[PDB]
Amino acid sequence: VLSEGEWQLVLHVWAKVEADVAGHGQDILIRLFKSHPETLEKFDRCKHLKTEAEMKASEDLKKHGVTVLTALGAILKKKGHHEAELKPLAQSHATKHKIPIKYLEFISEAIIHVLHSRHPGDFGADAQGAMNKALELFRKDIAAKYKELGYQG
Ligand code: HEM
Ligand SMILES: */C(=C/C(=O)O)C(=O)Nc1cc2cccnc2c2ncccc12
Ligand SMILES: O=C(O)/C=C\C(=O)Nc1cc2cccnc2c2ncccc12
Repeated sequence: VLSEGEWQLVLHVWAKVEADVAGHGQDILIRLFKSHPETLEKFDRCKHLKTEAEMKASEDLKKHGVTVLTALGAILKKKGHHEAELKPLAQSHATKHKIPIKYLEFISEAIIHVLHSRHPGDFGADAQGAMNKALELFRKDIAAKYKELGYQG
């Protein structure tokens, strides 16, 4: 459980993401793929890491980054009351895409990295810790739903 104050720190920095969801999404996915290139294998080959400029020019990558951050922002605004939003995400990510929790840890790391790089004034230790707790709760709850669907990843 997060405190109300911790939720507020989470949603305060999230409002900065909402000013430009696509740009944040691009930086987060580029960080993910550079730091953990194996995560490209969950998409069509082109399993090969392209240059940063090719990733920034990609209409498909920019769309993916907005798909992710739209869904995650709706989850964070529920302040832990997110069973109904996690249900369809667990369904697809466990049964169709097959995304292991360790890849959700990787993308959580990439989100925290970009938020710290772009908004340090809104992302000191207390806010970083609140965002860490919020993303740990997301991963814990999605993992329990994965198991309910028979996926142990
Ligand atoms: C914060 C974490 C994430 C969120 C909120 C998220 C959200 C979404 C949403 C909303 C969709 C579209 C609807 C659907 O298929 O469920 C989607 C599709 C997808 N996601 Fe995720 N995702 C996350 C993490 C990841 C990660 C880490 C990977 C891979 C390493 C991944 C792989 C996919 C794939 C392969 C698709 C299908 C894309 C396509 O067919 O074009 N997701 N995701
Ligand atoms: C590969 C690269 C290119 O520029 O031709 C390619 O099109 N394959 C591919 C990679 C990829 C990576 C991350 C997310 N989504 C994708 C793709 N999505 C749809 C079709 C192909 C994709
Ligand atoms: O565009 C597509 O049709 C498929 C994906 C893909 O990654 N192609 C590439 C394949 C490679 C193989 C070996 C080394 N480098 C690369 C490479 N380097 C940069 C950008 C793209 C690629």
